Amino acid sequence: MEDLNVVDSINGAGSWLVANQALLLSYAVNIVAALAIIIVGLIIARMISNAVNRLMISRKIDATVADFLSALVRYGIIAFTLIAALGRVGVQTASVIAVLGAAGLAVGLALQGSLSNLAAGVLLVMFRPFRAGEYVDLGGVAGTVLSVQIFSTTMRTADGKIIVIPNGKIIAGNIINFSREPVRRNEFIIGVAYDSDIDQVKQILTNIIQSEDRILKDREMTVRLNELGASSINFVVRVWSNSGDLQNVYWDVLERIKREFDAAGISFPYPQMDVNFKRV
Amino acid sequence: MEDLNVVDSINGAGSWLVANQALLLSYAVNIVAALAIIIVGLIIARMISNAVNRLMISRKIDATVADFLSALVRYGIIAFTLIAALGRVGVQTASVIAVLGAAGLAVGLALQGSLSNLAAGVLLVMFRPFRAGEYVDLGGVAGTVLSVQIFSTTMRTADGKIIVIPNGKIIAGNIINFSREPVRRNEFIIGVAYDSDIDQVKQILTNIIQSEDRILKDREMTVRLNELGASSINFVVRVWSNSGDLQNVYWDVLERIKREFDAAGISFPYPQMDVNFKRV
Amino acid sequence: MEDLNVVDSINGAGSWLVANQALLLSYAVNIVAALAIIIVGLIIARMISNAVNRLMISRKIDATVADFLSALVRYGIIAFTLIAALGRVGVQTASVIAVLGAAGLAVGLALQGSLSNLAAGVLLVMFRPFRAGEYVDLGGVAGTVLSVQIFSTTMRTADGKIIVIPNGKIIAGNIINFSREPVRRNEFIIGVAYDSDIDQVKQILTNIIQSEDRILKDREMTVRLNELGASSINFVVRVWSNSGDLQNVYWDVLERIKREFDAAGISFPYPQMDVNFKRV
Amino acid sequence: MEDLNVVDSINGAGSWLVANQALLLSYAVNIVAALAIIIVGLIIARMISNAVNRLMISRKIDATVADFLSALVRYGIIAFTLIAALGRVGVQTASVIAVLGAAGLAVGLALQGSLSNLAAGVLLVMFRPFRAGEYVDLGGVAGTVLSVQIFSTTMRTADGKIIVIPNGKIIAGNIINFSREPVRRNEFIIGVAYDSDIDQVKQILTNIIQSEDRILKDREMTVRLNELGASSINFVVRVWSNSGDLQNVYWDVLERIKREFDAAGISFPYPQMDVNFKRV
Amino acid sequence: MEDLNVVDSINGAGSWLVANQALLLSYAVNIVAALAIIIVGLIIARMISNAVNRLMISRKIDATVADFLSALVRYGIIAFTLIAALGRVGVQTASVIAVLGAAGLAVGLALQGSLSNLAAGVLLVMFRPFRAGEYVDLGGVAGTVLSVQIFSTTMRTADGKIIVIPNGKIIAGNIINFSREPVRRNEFIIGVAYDSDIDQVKQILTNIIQSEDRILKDREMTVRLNELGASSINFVVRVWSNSGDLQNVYWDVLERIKREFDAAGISFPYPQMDVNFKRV
Amino acid sequence: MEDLNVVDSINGAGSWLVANQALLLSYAVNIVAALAIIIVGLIIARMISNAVNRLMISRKIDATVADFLSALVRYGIIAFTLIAALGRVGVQTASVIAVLGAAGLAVGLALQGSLSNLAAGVLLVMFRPFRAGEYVDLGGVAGTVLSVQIFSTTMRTADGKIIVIPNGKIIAGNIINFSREPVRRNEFIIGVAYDSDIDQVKQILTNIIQSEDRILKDREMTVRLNELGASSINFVVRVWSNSGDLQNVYWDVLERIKREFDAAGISFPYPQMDVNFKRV
Amino acid sequence: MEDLNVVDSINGAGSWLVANQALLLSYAVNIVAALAIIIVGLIIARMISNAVNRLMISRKIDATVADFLSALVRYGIIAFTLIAALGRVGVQTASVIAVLGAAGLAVGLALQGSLSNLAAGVLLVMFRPFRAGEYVDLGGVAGTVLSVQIFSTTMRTADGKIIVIPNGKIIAGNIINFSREPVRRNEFIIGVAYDSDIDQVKQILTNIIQSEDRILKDREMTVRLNELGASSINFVVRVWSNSGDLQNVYWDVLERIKREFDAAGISFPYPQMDVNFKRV
Ligand SMILES: CCCCCCCC/C=C/CCCCCCCC(=O)O[C@@H](COC(=O)CCCCCCCCCCCCCCC)COP(=O)([O-])OCC[N+](C)(C)C
Ligand SMILES: CCCCCCCCCCCCCCCC
Ligand SMILES: CCCCCCCCCCCCCCCC
Repeated sequence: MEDLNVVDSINGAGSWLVANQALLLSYAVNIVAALAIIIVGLIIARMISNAVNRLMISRKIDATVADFLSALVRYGIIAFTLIAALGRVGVQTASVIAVLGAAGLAVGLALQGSLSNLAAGVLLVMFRPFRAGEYVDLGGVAGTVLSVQIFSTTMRTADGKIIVIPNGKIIAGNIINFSREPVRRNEFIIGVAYDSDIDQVKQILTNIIQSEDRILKDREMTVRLNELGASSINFVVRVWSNSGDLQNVYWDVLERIKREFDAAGISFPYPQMDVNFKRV
Repeated sequence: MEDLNVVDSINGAGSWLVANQALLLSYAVNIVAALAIIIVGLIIARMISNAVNRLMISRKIDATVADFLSALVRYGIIAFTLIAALGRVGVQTASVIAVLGAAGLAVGLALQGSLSNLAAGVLLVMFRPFRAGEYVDLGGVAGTVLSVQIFSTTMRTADGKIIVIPNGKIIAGNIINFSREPVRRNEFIIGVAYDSDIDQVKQILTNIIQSEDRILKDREMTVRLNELGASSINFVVRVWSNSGDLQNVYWDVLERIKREFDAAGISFPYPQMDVNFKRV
Repeated sequence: MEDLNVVDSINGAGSWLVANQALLLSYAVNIVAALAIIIVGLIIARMISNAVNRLMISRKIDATVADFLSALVRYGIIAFTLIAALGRVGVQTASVIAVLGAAGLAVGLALQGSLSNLAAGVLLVMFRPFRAGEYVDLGGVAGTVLSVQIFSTTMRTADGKIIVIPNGKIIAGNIINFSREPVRRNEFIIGVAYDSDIDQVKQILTNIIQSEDRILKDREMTVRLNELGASSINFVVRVWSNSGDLQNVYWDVLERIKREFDAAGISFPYPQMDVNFKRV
Repeated sequence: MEDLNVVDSINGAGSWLVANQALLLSYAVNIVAALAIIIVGLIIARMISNAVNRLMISRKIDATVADFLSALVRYGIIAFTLIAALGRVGVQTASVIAVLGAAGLAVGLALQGSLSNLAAGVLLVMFRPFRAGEYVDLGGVAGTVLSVQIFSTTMRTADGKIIVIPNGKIIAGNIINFSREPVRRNEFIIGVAYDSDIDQVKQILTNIIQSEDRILKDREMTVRLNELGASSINFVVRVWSNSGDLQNVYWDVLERIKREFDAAGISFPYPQMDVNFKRV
Repeated sequence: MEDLNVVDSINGAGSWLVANQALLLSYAVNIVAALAIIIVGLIIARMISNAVNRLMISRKIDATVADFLSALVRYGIIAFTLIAALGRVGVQTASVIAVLGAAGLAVGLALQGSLSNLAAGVLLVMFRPFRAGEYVDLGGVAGTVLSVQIFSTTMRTADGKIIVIPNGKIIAGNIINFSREPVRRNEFIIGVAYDSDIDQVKQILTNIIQSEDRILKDREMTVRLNELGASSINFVVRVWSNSGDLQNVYWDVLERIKREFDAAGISFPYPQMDVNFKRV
Repeated sequence: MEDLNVVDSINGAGSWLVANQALLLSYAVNIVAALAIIIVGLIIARMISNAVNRLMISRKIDATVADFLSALVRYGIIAFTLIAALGRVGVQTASVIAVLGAAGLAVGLALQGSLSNLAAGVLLVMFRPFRAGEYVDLGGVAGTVLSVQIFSTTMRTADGKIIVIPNGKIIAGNIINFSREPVRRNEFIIGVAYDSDIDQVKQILTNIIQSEDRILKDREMTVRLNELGASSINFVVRVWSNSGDLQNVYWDVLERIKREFDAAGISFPYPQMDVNFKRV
Repeated sequence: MEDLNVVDSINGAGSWLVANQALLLSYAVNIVAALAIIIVGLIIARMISNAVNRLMISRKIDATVADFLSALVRYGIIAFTLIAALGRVGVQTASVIAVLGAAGLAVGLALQGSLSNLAAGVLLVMFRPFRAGEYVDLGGVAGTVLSVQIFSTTMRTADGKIIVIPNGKIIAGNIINFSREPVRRNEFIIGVAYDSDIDQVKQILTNIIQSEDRILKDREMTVRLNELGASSINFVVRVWSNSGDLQNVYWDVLERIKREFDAAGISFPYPQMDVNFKRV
């Protein structure tokens, strides 16, 4: 029992190697496994770091951002290696992994702003509330869609502007649509003076909305007195047309109204006001 | 004791195999179990990845999204396999699973935006605050419902537009309804000049709302002076009718009012203003 | 020592079965317990799945939703069985249960939108801020309550509309009430011209509010000049009445005011304006 | 060694009972402890369930809610018993308690809406920002408090309405008060014409606010030209009075102003406007 | 070996007490330690409960709230004792402490509403953005501070009202101040007619702001044409004065302006309007 | 057995060193490992603290902030060392690391406000919704971008002001753009009197928009009556031009309109009003 | 074997001390280590409490707050000591540390309101979006900065008021600046009558903006008809100047405009209105 005579006291049948080689070899495999973990983590960090820098230099990137992310991944793998080795050698790594988990939860609550956009993009792809050429209205901005991507949706406004809008923002609102339904409805409102005959007005409006051709006849065509107003009675007029003709139908019916009324004698009224004069 | 004479020092009755075969076999089963876990995880990842790609190619999908999700599931199973093998061989995997849990919590807080819509859809299906043809009002947008799905509700507005609205957004508001109650109430407001006799006005309005037929008589029929205003006294008129007749009753009573008043002599007043003239 | 001679090397007194049967039997009970867990979880999943599908087919449900939830419960029990068996056989299931807990927290943060409504319904039931027939005002919508349920409250608006409103939304606002207090107060506001005598006006208003009978006399009855205005001085009038008579008292007093003032000579004024004329 | 000869192979000095009775008895105490846990949890669930149903049937409750909560508590204790027994017998219950903790966190984030009200009620009780009869203003609603409870505060508005307002909502706003300070200040604003003498106006207003008696004299009494306006110069008037006299002081001073000005010659001006006439 | 012959089967050299007294004594110390924990927790709960009820009966409290909190603390210590004893005897208490932690997190997310106010009060005490007599403006409410406490800040409004405002609400806004800076600036705006000479106006305003004495002369004194308006050109006037004189300087300069302009001939203009007359 | 005779009682074959040297050496390696951890953590804290202070003194920093962060890192490493040593010696460090994790989660929820900006900056760099010279509109503020950094985006407003805007704020809104699309559209609105001939107006506007050269002819050119208004009928005019010419095209067409209309006879109308005169 | 004969039954070769001294000494070191932990925690709590009270009495503090925080730290260390001792003696401290972690998370979610301000202050120091004397605009409040501290930013408004604004509030908004860019742009808007010649107006404005000297000539100088309005056509005028001259340039150009136009004959128009007279 050489190690028994080298340093430790005998104290009588104290053959500590025969009953301690298990623990000694446990320490040995601990330090050797620590070495192996360190060296393997080192070489794997090098390999994966250069590999990601390569496979990122191909696609559109920035140089400083590339170096930043590559070194970030390198240091992350290095930190995992170091923590694993510390745990393997005997140090209670509970605190370092507790603060590591706190930091990870922080990063997650940070990325939450964009992971939502990614998920919403996936859902808009799989459910298809609209296609590329579809003319839509996403939360107050209306214009022909141009493309749907993973993080955002590009749509050209009717004035030529190009709006990039994030997906997570539109999936949480009313996705109105305009090319889904083929036939839609216009709504004129024609305030006239209070002395105008109602029969004549309704006759004129019915003749006008009958003479038209893009106006669908197999549906409702309303010409009713809708409201007694401050200076004028308002007539509502509702007619249906295809999604294509809508605006031109509006303009044509509107100019025909402007001509027919002035031909008949019906008068659009200026804002009226009654004054009671009294000198002082 | 061959292994005793090969490398390790004797130190006297140091028969380390006889008292260490347990730990040696523990290491052996550790590495073998690691092998088995790796190979089984590999083949299971392959099988399940091709199976999900198949069973997704049937339904409506996108090719790149299909590949993305299939490879995602493959790599997820691979990562679980790798972590399990690391833990089985002896590496403290606490840190890697801590950051994994952080990432999972991040993904959960991301999907929270749509899981809510899914749950709200389930609840609207099971409780039925409205059916398909039901004409409803969900948070400021009113129109005939068309369908109720897992993630959204489609309803055709009265103008033909088709609004897709998420479920989680309507279950958190007042779900007004219009075809639930069969009989509803109109409310006219008729401002008249300040010199008009009140008895004559109430007589006329009562005659009008008695002559009608779609007006339910077994309920309240109110014609009362409601408010002394800036240029006119306002009369409120409340009558009940079935949900179908409502709008036509409104229009008919309104035109009858417009005719009867002008027949009698009652005058709707223009906005009045009194001026005190004084030259300078 | 048969197993000693079959495969493993002797190395001298290496009787590995005599000192390893404990670990061998540990492995044996591990695999057998895994088998038992799998089979028991299978049969229990089948039984409970068919039982829940039965006990749900009775109440009002949807077929696809029934199948969805039944298969969901089946797969949940199956997953718990599989994880338990993996843990029992020797695989470190820490990562799979970490991501499982992340998913569970996600589902909880999702259901948070409706669990709140459930709890608020419980509280409104146990505390009773209003009963069925009680006429209330819950956050800007006023109308007779119809029923109080676990998830929502139905109340018929004064116009016949039926509003379904979630509980969690009303318990976080001012629950005004109207049938709790038997006696309430009206408030007229009568702007008169600037030259009218104040004594005459207050005399007239006091005579009017004394002649009435539904007006409680044992409380305050206010007729005071309240404000010098742009074209008129405003008199406030406050009187008390039972919750039933309130509106009819309002209408009757209002018409009596309109008659008495025009009988006396007091004049409600049109919006006045003084102009300084100067030709150019 | 009977059990040695019954089933297990000898393999030489393989006396597995002598060296395995510890583990056998461990299994035995495991299953027996499982039995004891199950039976004790059963009887305790029964006892506590009937006890809570009894002690809840006394106070104001609902029958279905009583049964719901009693069965809820029963099943909760049963689930805890089952999980404890599973853990005691050898099944890794990590996953079931992980999802249980997820569900518990969900329920907590749900109850968060009302636990806050409970805590705020405790704080309003212990700090006393107002008492029962105190006339307060809690976030835009002003009226005499009636009672303060654990979850809400009842206050009768000045119009007789009874508002129930949650505690957690008022502790997060400005708790204005009106009976805390005994003496408060009024503020008149008297726009007069642009040609009126300032000395005469200030003399009149000072005489008026000196003749009064409820107006505290030992404090500031302001009559200053405050603003040159569009059609009138505005005088501010600030006087102090006890919290009781405030409104009557306001009304009396206001009528005295209306009388004194018309006696003197000062003129309240109608909205003025200068027009430049030009024929076309 | 008495216990060997009493119940358990011999099976040959099965001396189970000699090799099981360790586990038997483990069970013994388990049950005895459980007893000790229960009794000690009981007596400590009694002592601490009566002690807290005593030391709370001194300060201002409510009786029912005192009993509530004392029994709450008692039951909390009792629950901790019970859980500790269960864990000590052998029951896996993981689930009960999981739901306990869920409940604790719920209570924490509840108290979050007031812990913030406590912390903000600490910070306002240690940093002193204002003192007791300091006249401040905390988020739209301006008035002399009266006291700063742990949970709220009391400040008497300029009208005598006493506002209690929570600390956590003011530390998250702009803490304007008025007695910190000794000298401040007024700003008049004097719209005059469009035909008035600019030199005369600037001369008059400069004479006025030079004649004053509380107006600091060593700083800027601005009289510039600031804006061409709808009916008048506006002159800005900026002068500096001590925080005390500010309001009286304003009133005095304003009345001096009103007198000097009317003495000179400059005319404040009524709202002008040009009309184009045309008979029909 | 010296240690057997020194202090501990014999009690018969109680050779406690021979059977306790394992535990004694466990204690020894515990205290020695604690020493090593303390000294290594000390020297590493010193080295890394001075190294970070050096490598931070180079870049732009503040002295007190440098010392603050260096001492912060030093104390952090010291605390981790202390906790590791406590765990290694035998103290249950569960509570200290629990509160440490609570503090870490607090710091993470604090930094969440800026980590989001960092991530959004990364995304704007990698996706490039705009470049340096690109003239954009980020959430209501429009102006030429100047640079894009890790935390903020600098853009010079059209008035010369320089706005620093955080990244996390713009990635959550509509990133409008103006130099992406080369050709855009103007929109004039020309209200004319009600008696003007429509044919003449449309002829004039068409001649004007044909005479121009920067107006793209291969696209739509709209001159339609768009709306009957209160005092005027409005004509819409839509023309396309390159992003460069847009504003000058607007100004030139506008002045040409102003000249051509006044040349023809078309009259822009003043706000009209009809008055009903009646003496009192 | 004395302890064998004292209390425990023999049962045959039941030498429980020889085979139980390990566990007895484990209990002994448990209780002794508990003692040591208690006494060391006591003395360390005393030392650190008096030390922090001393090192806080130096800097500006409050007495009651000092005692509060010192006793808080004392009791915190005492609680950690007690929990450590309980764990060391054998009590399962899982529940107490679970509720402790819940409380810690509560305190963290409380301090989150101010930790954010601290971090934002660090970032504003290190990035320097503005310096001390820099005149900035932070979220709607504009004025010369006075100092930047760890928790707040002090800036003197242009009227002398001193606003304390928290850092976390400004780092989340548009940090406009005014002394960063040396040269900025004014923008006049001069509505003139509809009959004024455009050539004369543009000539006059160009002469005016050429005669000036602080107006940078090497940049754009715009005088264009910008809008046809209700009663006037508006001319925009854009000129550049150094950040210093800006306001004086504005005032001087404005007065020069007012003089030159009135010299030429151009007329600023009063709000126009056309009336259609008709007697009744
Ligand atoms: C999405 C899911 C991703 C999951 C990622 C990975 C998925 C890939 C899965 C891979 C699982 C298969 C790999 C083998 C398992 C490791 C063997 C082992 O642990 O040895 C251990 C013992 O166990 C034994 O010694 C005997 C075990 C025989 C294994 C062969 C039967 C597999 C039973 C299949 C059962 C159903 C499997 C269902 C599969 C679908 C080593 O000895 P020990 O130290 O005493 O062990 C401690 C045990 N203890 C903790 C209880 C104390
Ligand atoms: C008994 C063998 C395994 C012992 C180690 C288990 C460590 C588990 C750590 C889990 C950490 C989860 C952090 C989640 C953060 C959101
Ligand atoms: C006793 C055998 C199992 C010991 C290991 C159990 C580890 C459990 C880890 C649970 C981690 C949950 C993280 C949740 C994050 C949202």
